[PDB]
Amino acid sequence: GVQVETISPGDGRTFPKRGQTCVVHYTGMLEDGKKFDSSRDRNKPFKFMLGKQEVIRGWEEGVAQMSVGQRAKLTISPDYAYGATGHPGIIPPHATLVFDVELLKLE
Ligand SMILES: CO[C@H]1C[C@@H]2CC[C@@H](C)[C@@](O)(O2)C(=O)C(=O)N2CCCC[C@H]2C(=O)O[C@H]([C@H](C)C[C@@H]2CC[C@@H](O)[C@H](OC)C2)CC(=O)[C@H](C)/C=C(\C)[C@@H](OC)[C@@H](OC)C(=O)[C@H](C)C[C@H](C)/C=C/C=C/C=C/1C
Repeated sequence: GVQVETISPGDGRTFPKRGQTCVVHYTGMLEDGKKFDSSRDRNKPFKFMLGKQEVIRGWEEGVAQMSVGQRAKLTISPDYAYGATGHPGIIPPHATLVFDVELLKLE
């Protein structure tokens, strides 16, 4: 599944709804391993639409329980991430992923 652990609290009131654009900064890391991606390094936030199957299941259910301004550690099991096949050349089979996610704004 997905485990959400708060780093910094949000407003505890403004949660994304299905169909909204979430604007986030993230850092992705293989559990007890190597960092693979970060939007912070690129000085440019990532945007996606909740409920439109644009991101892995762990992100869909993880970000949905976050309020605006919240920063949280998301721990995602393989079946909620890339599963048995992984992501070719980057993510191995059966990888547990950890993400540092901050919810910047909704659009
Ligand atoms: C160069 O950076 C790209 C993302 C990279 C790609 C490799 C990943 C290991 C890496 O590092 O992020 C991650 O950190 C990662 O795991 N992410 C990105 C952050 C959100 C969560 C997750 C994810 O779901 O990635 C995904 C991941 C690589 C998608 C996999 C695609 C193949 C499926 O079988 C997988 O099943 C488990 C999910 C990519 C995106 O977040 C991306 C916005 C969506 C894409 C490419 C597709 O949606 C599934 C696409 O399909 C036509 C769209 O609808 C898309 C919104 C259309 C526009 C034109 C494309 C935008 C492309 C954006 C791509 C990026 C920002």
